[PDB]
Amino acid sequence: EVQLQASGGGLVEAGGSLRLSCTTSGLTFSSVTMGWFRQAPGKEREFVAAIRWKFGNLGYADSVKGRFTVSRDNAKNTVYLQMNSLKPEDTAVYYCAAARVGEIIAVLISPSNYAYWGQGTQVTVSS
Amino acid sequence: NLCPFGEVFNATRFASVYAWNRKRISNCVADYSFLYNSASFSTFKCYGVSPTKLNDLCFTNVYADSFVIRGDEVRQIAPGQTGKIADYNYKLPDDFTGCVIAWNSNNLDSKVGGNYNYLYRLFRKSNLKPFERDISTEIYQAGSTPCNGVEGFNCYFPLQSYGFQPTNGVGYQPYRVVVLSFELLHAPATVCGP
Ligand SMILES: *[C@@H]1O[C@H](CO)[C@@H](O[C@@H]2O[C@H](CO)[C@@H](O)[C@H](O)[C@H]2NC(C)=O)[C@H](O)[C@H]1NC(C)=O
Ligand SMILES: [Cl-]
Ligand SMILES: [Cl-]
Ligand SMILES: [Cl-]
Repeated sequence: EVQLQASGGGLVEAGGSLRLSCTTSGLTFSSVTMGWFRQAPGKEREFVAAIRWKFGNLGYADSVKGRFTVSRDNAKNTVYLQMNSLKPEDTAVYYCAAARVGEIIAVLISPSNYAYWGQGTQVTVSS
Repeated sequence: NLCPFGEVFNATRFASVYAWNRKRISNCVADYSFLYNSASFSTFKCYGVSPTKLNDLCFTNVYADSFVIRGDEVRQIAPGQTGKIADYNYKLPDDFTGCVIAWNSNNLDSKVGGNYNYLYRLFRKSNLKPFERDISTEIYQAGSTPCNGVEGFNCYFPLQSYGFQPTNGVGYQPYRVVVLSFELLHAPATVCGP
């Protein structure tokens, strides 16, 4: 009965920007580390960003550092990913993910540290 | 008059192993019979003393350390051991004089869906010294590039939740540990048996 619902995404040109959002239901959102992963066609799922619930640290893949910004609004049970200066190599299906209530996960980039996964959102950046 | 072992062994809440708790015990009578008249303890061993003679002994002070780890790790609570717990969380000296006590606490520390409140330190730059306590939360720099307050590849948070599910294998179930340290000083003994 835990559900992750994403909004945002779509088609942009190189240099454009997007904002993804992800809202949870059935979880105590304020005690859950949230993350964003992505998978390109034919390639493997890779880490994008993450934000902790207790120790406040942020996490980013090196390729998106400086261009992407992860944030959260606990009152709205929502996590956000602002994607600026988009490159064609950012084209992928983006997945919102959540760790478990109260869980302190050490390695943010490991997909196995997240138990709940959204359905995915297409992000295309052409030319 | 009688030493407050109940506050230690029968405490409703136990500390995480990285932030292990210490209680000083002094000026009281120690009756260790509760360790014998109990088929509930899974580990009860002593170093430097005979475990069946504890009621015949006197010490200046006694220090009780308590924390929770998983069963597979109880073996690391011994002098000269190695592993995540012995190296990064709680280390005994080679000349340790005292006793190590442990018991399964799956009924108290596991929860349907999982209890993740118990933590352990997963990364550290060097091993702890004996009886050293490290509760820092600095980002661990595994590689050569600085992290600049941001996590990612080769930039990890140092602590990690245990995952205590009731259906875990007994090796993955939570165990409560008590380590008694016996101290001798050029002073009268204040912790004797009956
Ligand atoms: C922790 O609590 C248990 C139970 O309350 C204590 O065990 C009891 O000890 C008395 C001795 O006076 C016995 O008469 C009871 O039969 C014991 N109960 C059980 C269920 O075994 C135990 O002694 C306490 N531990 C400490 C260190 O005080
Ligand atoms: Cl956290
Ligand atoms: Cl998603
Ligand atoms: Cl675990």
